[PDB]
Amino acid sequence: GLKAAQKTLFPLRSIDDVVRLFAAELGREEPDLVLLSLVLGFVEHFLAVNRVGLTYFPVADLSIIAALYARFTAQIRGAVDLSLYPREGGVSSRELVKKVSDVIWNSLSRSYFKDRAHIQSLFSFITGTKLDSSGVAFAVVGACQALGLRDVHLALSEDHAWVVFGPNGEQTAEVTWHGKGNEDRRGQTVNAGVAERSWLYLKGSYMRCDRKMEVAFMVCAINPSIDLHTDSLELLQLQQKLLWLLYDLGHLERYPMALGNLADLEELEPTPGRPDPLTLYHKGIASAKTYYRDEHIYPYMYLAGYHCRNRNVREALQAWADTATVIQDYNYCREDEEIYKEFFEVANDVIPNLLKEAASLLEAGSQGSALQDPECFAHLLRFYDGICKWEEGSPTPVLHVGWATFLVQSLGRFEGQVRQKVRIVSPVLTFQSEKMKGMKELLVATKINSSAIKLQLTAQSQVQMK
Ligand SMILES: CC1(C)CN=C(N2CCN(c3ncnc4sc(CCF)cc34)CC2)S1
Repeated sequence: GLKAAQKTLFPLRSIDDVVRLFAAELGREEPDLVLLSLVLGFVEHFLAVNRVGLTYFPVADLSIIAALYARFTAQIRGAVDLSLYPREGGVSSRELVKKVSDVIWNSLSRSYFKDRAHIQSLFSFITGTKLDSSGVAFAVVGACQALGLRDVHLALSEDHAWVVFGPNGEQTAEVTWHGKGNEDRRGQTVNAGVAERSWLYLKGSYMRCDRKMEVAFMVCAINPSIDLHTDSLELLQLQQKLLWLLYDLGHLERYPMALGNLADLEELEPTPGRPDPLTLYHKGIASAKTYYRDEHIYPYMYLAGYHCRNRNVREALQAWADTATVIQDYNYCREDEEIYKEFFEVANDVIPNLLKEAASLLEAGSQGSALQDPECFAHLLRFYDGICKWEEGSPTPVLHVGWATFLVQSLGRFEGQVRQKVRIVSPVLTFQSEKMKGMKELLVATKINSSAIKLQLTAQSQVQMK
């Protein structure tokens, strides 16, 4: 059921042809998510999954795409009886949305590896009957659009996806799974998640996509990996060009993570005449501040990673202290495990490796070393403060003695003469967490009291009896 106008660009013989397609779709009233996702999954399949016979670009003929498109729309139209779900006010009902979600779910293979690569697209759904977690939510939205339900939109946190719909787009519905081992709440609102101030629901500062942002999501979803070691240059270029297209049209304005993904791509392979990755990371951050009350964690993690890879130790630490400043006003809930892992890996692997190198470079005579900069020591402390504050009032603990060992080691990298220059007030720094407040005097002694530090960090009551 494609319109004659959407067919004129075919066949697609090149990356630039795919970009022309997207631009034409984006100039329309409602870009066609089904068409666009089919095309990306097709080309991703023949550039990443099976390159046999590849000479330049896998040609997307209209006969092939139209047949995929027809399989999808026939599956959805046939299995969803809209007449049974009357639409008041030109908005969808919860039962209708649940029904679409059930159709997608019931079409999927009984068993498969749910986080393999290349199972995100409608191509994967049709040819493979497999979708990853967010792919299911995207497919529900695509299905809703092809049934004419213009109110159904994709909602995205930093680690999960669902739908919004209904009067004013105010209703929420779960339509996919989260994580591994969690029992579904498909059909339900996200309101308990928002109420408990978990990271997973961003205190309600999650993204509510319009169609343009749904197009942005599928482009971010492009997966250019051929194996653990190798990426498709063709697909990295396609993703990059598509992201610039979206950028120029205003459509990454409210999409921090997309700005981050574009910055990562620019770092690897910069486009002449475009903003620096650093500028891009900073726009990502300014977008979170403007649209999502600065409640997103990844904007500052994207920045910190870049600074870490380029060994701007001071800037990396600042950025991570910034990520802790955001997290401190959340409660660590069951299901926030991915963010816990990111923080754990930063504190207990990434920072220690950076500081160990810095200590060698210092022994080798560096000037302006992070280890001689009290502002760097304050950032480190700010990072730990936000983590301790995050833990306060949470239903599950964050810190344990495994964290404390690395804390002691990280503090020890800074001489007392540097650590003593940080002014902790009730570089100047204020602690929000009771743990770090109680630590203040230990942090500036010449010799680090390691056991004391550990006690204060884990709030473990006692030392060894014997
Ligand atoms: C700083 C980082 C550790 C590096 N990559 C990160 N991400 C890779 C890109 N990601 C994303 N990028 C665009 N859109 C979305 S929507 C979503 C939740 C599941 F739907 C994730 C995600 C996940 C975040 S965060």
